Amino acid sequence: NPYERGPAPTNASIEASRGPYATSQTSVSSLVASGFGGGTIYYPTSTADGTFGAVVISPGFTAYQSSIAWLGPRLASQGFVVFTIDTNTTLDQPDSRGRQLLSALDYLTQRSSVRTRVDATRLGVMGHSMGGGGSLEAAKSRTSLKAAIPLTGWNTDKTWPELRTPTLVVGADGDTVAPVATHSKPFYESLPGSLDKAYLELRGASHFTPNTSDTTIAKYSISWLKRFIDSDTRYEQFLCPIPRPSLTIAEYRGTCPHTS
Repeated sequence: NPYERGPAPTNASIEASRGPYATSQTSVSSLVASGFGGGTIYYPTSTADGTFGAVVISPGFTAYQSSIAWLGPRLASQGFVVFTIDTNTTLDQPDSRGRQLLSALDYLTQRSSVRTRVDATRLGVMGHSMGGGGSLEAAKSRTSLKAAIPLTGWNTDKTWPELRTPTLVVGADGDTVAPVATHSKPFYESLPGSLDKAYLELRGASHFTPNTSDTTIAKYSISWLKRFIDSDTRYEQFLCPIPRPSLTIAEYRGTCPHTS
């Protein structure tokens, strides 16, 4: 597999706050950004191992990059180009957020100063709250996306039978803003039965747990991106068989074994 990056993984390496790649960052001003509010790109400094897949991340309603910034370095140091974006306005709805995720990927791969570090065929989307509902909208418009990860996602559209993108749905047991009963579980249950997918419900968490460093979110997000953006079968072991309920996991559902 030409897309494998970094050493063989262990449970410790996916839980680490800083992966094997040293990282750098650049800012993209809102003046230059076409179709979105600007953002920050986090990327491995080294070009010696080849190009990397890329992930764009959107914040939620009334939120800015500061709410999702901790994911930048944390994911990029595992061998990803990661773009945390601001939206045009903080009141934008999920469908608009989905269009902005795709415009940010377009900018990153076609016009940014790190476009030669990125493999434009291997892209993913992530978001928190309404941004998470936007990640589903983006995967509906662009079915070549390799991974989608909504974090305590919010969307009035509950059913997604069109998706072909492997999706990890992350919910929080105590979320009162986007309750898993009416947002996250319905999203998960409506995805095609043949799709590689998974539902992770955090234990003792709220709607704002994803806005601060969380080892459980990080380890499964890293594994999911490695497995599907890089096709890296060394990370399948963390996902299948599915994890059991624990101190940090309230519930986990999944289609194992994966067929991507």
